[PDB]
Amino acid sequence: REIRFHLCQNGSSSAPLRQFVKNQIGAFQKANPSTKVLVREANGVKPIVFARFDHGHESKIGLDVSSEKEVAERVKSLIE
Amino acid sequence: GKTLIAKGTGGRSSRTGYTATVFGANGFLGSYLTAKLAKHGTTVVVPYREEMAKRHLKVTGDLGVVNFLEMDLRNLESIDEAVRHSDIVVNLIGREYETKNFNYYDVHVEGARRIAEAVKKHNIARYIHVSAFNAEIDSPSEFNHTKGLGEQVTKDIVPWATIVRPAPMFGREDKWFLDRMARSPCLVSANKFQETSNPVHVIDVAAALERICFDDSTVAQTFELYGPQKFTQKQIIDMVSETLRKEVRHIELPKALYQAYTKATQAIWWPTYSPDQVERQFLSQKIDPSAKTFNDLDLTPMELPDLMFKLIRPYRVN
Amino acid sequence: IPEEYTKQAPNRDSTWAPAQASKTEIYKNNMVRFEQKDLSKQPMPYAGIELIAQQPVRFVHGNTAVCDGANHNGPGAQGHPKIFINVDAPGSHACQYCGTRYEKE
Amino acid sequence: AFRARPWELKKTESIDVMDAVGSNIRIDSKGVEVMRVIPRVHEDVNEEWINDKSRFACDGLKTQRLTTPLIRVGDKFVNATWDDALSTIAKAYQQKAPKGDEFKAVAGALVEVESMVALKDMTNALGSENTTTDTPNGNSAPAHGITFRSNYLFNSSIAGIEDADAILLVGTNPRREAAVMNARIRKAWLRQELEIASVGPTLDATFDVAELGNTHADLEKALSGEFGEVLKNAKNPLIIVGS
Amino acid sequence: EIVSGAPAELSRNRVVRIYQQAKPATQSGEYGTFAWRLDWDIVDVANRWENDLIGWQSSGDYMQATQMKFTSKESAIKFANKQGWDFYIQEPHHRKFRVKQYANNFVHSYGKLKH
Amino acid sequence: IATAFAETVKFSGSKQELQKRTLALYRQFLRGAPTFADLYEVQFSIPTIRTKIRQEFERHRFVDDLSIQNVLYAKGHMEYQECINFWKQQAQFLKYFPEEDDIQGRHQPSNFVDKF
Ligand SMILES: NC(=O)C1=CN([C@@H]2O[C@H](COP(=O)(O)OP(=O)(O)OC[C@H]3O[C@@H](n4cnc5c(N)ncnc54)[C@H](OP(=O)(O)O)[C@@H]3O)[C@@H](O)[C@H]2O)C=CC1
Ligand SMILES: [Zn+2]
Repeated sequence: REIRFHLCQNGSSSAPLRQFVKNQIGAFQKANPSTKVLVREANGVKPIVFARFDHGHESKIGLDVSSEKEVAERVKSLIE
Repeated sequence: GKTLIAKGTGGRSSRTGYTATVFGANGFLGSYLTAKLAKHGTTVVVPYREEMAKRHLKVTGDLGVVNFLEMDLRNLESIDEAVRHSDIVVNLIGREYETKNFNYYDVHVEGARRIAEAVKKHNIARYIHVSAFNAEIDSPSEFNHTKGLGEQVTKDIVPWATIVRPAPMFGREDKWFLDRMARSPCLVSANKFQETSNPVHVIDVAAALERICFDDSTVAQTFELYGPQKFTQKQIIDMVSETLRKEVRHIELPKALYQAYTKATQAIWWPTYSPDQVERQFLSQKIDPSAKTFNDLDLTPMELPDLMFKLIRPYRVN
Repeated sequence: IPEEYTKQAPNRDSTWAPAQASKTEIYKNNMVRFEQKDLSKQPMPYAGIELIAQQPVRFVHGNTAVCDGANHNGPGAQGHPKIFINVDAPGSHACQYCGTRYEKE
Repeated sequence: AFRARPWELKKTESIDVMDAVGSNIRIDSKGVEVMRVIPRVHEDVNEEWINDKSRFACDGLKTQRLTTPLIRVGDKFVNATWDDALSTIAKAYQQKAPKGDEFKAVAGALVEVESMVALKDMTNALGSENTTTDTPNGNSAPAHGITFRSNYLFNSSIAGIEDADAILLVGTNPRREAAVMNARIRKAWLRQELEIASVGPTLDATFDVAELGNTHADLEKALSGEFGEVLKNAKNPLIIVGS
Repeated sequence: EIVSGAPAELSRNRVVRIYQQAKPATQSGEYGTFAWRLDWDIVDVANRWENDLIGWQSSGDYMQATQMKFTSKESAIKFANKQGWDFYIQEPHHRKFRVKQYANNFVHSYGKLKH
Repeated sequence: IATAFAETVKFSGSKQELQKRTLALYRQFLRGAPTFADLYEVQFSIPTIRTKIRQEFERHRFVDDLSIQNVLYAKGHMEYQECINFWKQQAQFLKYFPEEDDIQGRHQPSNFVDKF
């Protein structure tokens, strides 16, 4: 498996993902050392978190708004 | 010989590189196959024998896709030269009558043996030899006897022998299938005045020969090109006389009395109705149980009558 | 692509190729349609590579060599335009319009 | 030299290869052959110049290209039909069945992103992931994660190189790689006052480096010794590392 | 939108390019700066093959060599959506101001010297 | 100071009136089909003509603007004008009729695999 979530750098609609990703990557790789994380975007996009299971199978959800703590809940839902 | 994706492209001069050589081809069947062959960018060596008759095969393609060589089946060196550079070669050959210089033998047996010997000496991939319907080794039409001998010789040497046996053909300017219907001053023959068999349209013959001449995995198979449905008799004359003139006028003469016209036929300037045709009027399609057809090469040849509506319609009354 | 040949012609009066990428093989040159033909269709270029070796080197004791190529019978200017070339180092004897070689002596 | 003359030429916008900078080229084409290249103008990235290797891909293009699929019988290497080679590949895959953690694809040197997307997606669709690069035993992470894109690439602006106070280069010879980056280095070095040092390979580059060893211990010594003063004291410094 | 007088199926199939023509680097002179160009791509199988008889380059693109010359990029793109095919625009690139004292021929204490 | 089959050019305003006008055009363009088969001696039948005419008008069922439908009406009535007599010839006339399949051989089955 490997996960991938890419972030706008506008202040609106990304500050949940911003202050998530400034904290929780050490939670992710020390939670999933085999699963490979990548975060790769700056410019104006929509906040979507995108997992892929280990046999060619995509999965996604948008990550609209929760100041924190449901961002990780929707991430854990994407693991499930 | 190795190639790229498939046959059917979408534009002329998107040329293939396949270098074909078609024997005969001045007359009837060899029009439409080189018309299908130069349409899609293939180099054609078409040899000939008469200079004034070879001209109307040039406009099928533009440049380098039609070429003229001065073959003659007597000359070894001419056919030797003719397929030095070729990649595939078909021979539609053989008059439906002897000349004043040719037997029925050695117009598709040793005439076939010379060119197939040139094929073996040149290692030409994909040799295709047409041969007649009902090509037996029995006597009664020595035409058919000779075509059976020709198929035997083309299988003696050269296992690269895709033999194709078309039925009686059906197209514009049909030599002895519809010219004896269209002009037809008094079509009079067939002692058995019915009891013929399968017609096949000519552009379907050409499409069959085109779809065989390029694909592989068909070496040494023999084909017979069946009529689509009807295998019908001389009752199609009635459908020919469905056009309003009904001038067909079959007078069903006795057999040995009919020979004299054919024995007249050798003396004439132009060919008429030589007696192996008269003997084939007693035959039918001895249809091979095991020979691959249009359904094998993925075609459906067109039916008789609705195509005959187009094919004979200069010849109406009003 | 197969085995056939007709040994009746080299490249030109010069034996090998005239320049980069000017071949003289006939099979790649589509030997399909050279047949029934004389080979006396025109191989007439004498390959001017050979014709500078025909030409003798001209000497000028100055430093700048004028080249025209124009005749001394024509009423109009017909040679290549007036290029002034240098004869300074030996070797650079090459009027780039004619190939006449100009050496300083 | 004399191959063409510029009105025959479908002058065509394109992007450079053979350098990571993605230089600003424009291809002169005669229609099948490629005649030459011209560096187009692109003011941020390498405004007027080309890497000199990139100027002569034309003689590297039309010389020995693969025009057809080739298969080996074995030390006997014949060309063949496209569909034949495809069915041979699929049949060999069915023969070996490399199901799990196998079929090592590897990122080549000079490809496109879209082919690499097809590569990664086809490998992950086939069942595993093993895609590395050309590097001599880089069958391992590049020791900076694919997370946080800014960590990865040359994340300072190429124009801001001539806005840098003093930089130092480690593990690279920027004359040998990205020569137009070297051109902007020299442009800054003649414009402004820059303290430049190489650490690692012994290089002759035309902007007066001060080489400080060929060893990692020399690197850490030079960092803690005097560039810990310089880079902290300087205003917007840069620190450039080789691949 | 249906095309009124465009008999091809260009409008669904090809990618066209709106671009400012680049400033040539060989000559100085800037007349190509003041246009806008429409160009159909060669992303094709047709894509100018090689002839075998004489050896020209017979193409298969019926609209290989064609250039509009427009005035404004938005007028260009309003035409491009009006006749209606898939485009891609490409932004030009200027040359940036740099102050050029011709007197740049003076130094303090410094190693390197020039012409 | 003349016509040939009364070609008129005057585009109305309302889309209902243009609807009725194209409808009557469709009637004449459909009625002339045995006259077409007489005039050009095609192989196919008169119902082939009729289903292809219906195909051609269903090509532009969902065109919005009446100010596009005007010149579509002009093109339709004008090609009716050039078909109702012998201006067009049968070589010119078969450019509407992709009739036969056997010209193509085996070809693209609209799969990606057989683009290669
Ligand atoms: N009833 C039928 O006709 C049927 C035809 N076939 C087969 O189809 C093949 C082609 O049919 P078709 O198109 O009508 O053939 P053609 O009527 O077109 O004649 C074949 C061409 O080859 C020439 N040719 C080749 N070798 C010789 C030779 N030794 N002597 C004289 N002429 C020669 C012929 O005359 P020239 O030299 O002047 O060019 C002629 O131009 C036939 O050979 C036949 O075996 C099979 C089923 C029915
Ligand atoms: Zn000169």
